[PDB]
Amino acid sequence: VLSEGEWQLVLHVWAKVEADVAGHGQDILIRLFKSHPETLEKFDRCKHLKTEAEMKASEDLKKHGVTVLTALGAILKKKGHHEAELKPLAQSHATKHKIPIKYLEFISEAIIHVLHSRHPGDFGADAQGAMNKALELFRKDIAAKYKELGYQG
Ligand code: HEM
Ligand SMILES: */C(=C/C(=O)O)C(=O)Nc1cc2cccnc2c2ncccc12
Ligand SMILES: O=C(O)/C=C\C(=O)Nc1cc2cccnc2c2ncccc12
Repeated sequence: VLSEGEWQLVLHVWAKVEADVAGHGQDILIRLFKSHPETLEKFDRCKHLKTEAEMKASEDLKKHGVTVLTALGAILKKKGHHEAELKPLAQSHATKHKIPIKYLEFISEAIIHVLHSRHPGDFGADAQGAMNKALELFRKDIAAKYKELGYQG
């Protein structure tokens, strides 16, 4: 459980993401793929890491980054009351895409990295810790739903 104050720190920095969801999404996915290139294998080959400029020019990558951050922002605004939003995400990510929790840890790391790089004034230790707790709760709850669907990843 997060405190109300911790939720507020989470949603305060999230409002900065909402000013430009696509740009944040691009930086987060580029960080993910550079730091953990194996995560490209969950998409069509082109399993090969392209240059940063090719990733920034990609209409498909920019769309993916907005798909992710739209869904995650709706989850964070529920302040832990997110069973109904996690249900369809667990369904697809466990049964169709097959995304292991360790890849959700990787993308959580990439989100925290970009938020710290772009908004340090809104992302000191207390806010970083609140965002860490919020993303740990997301991963814990999605993992329990994965198991309910028979996926142990
Ligand atoms: C914060 C974490 C994430 C969120 C909120 C998220 C959200 C979404 C949403 C909303 C969709 C579209 C609807 C659907 O298929 O469920 C989607 C599709 C997808 N996601 Fe995720 N995702 C996350 C993490 C990841 C990660 C880490 C990977 C891979 C390493 C991944 C792989 C996919 C794939 C392969 C698709 C299908 C894309 C396509 O067919 O074009 N997701 N995701
Ligand atoms: C590969 C690269 C290119 O520029 O031709 C390619 O099109 N394959 C591919 C990679 C990829 C990576 C991350 C997310 N989504 C994708 C793709 N999505 C749809 C079709 C192909 C994709
Ligand atoms: O565009 C597509 O049709 C498929 C994906 C893909 O990654 N192609 C590439 C394949 C490679 C193989 C070996 C080394 N480098 C690369 C490479 N380097 C940069 C950008 C793209 C690629």
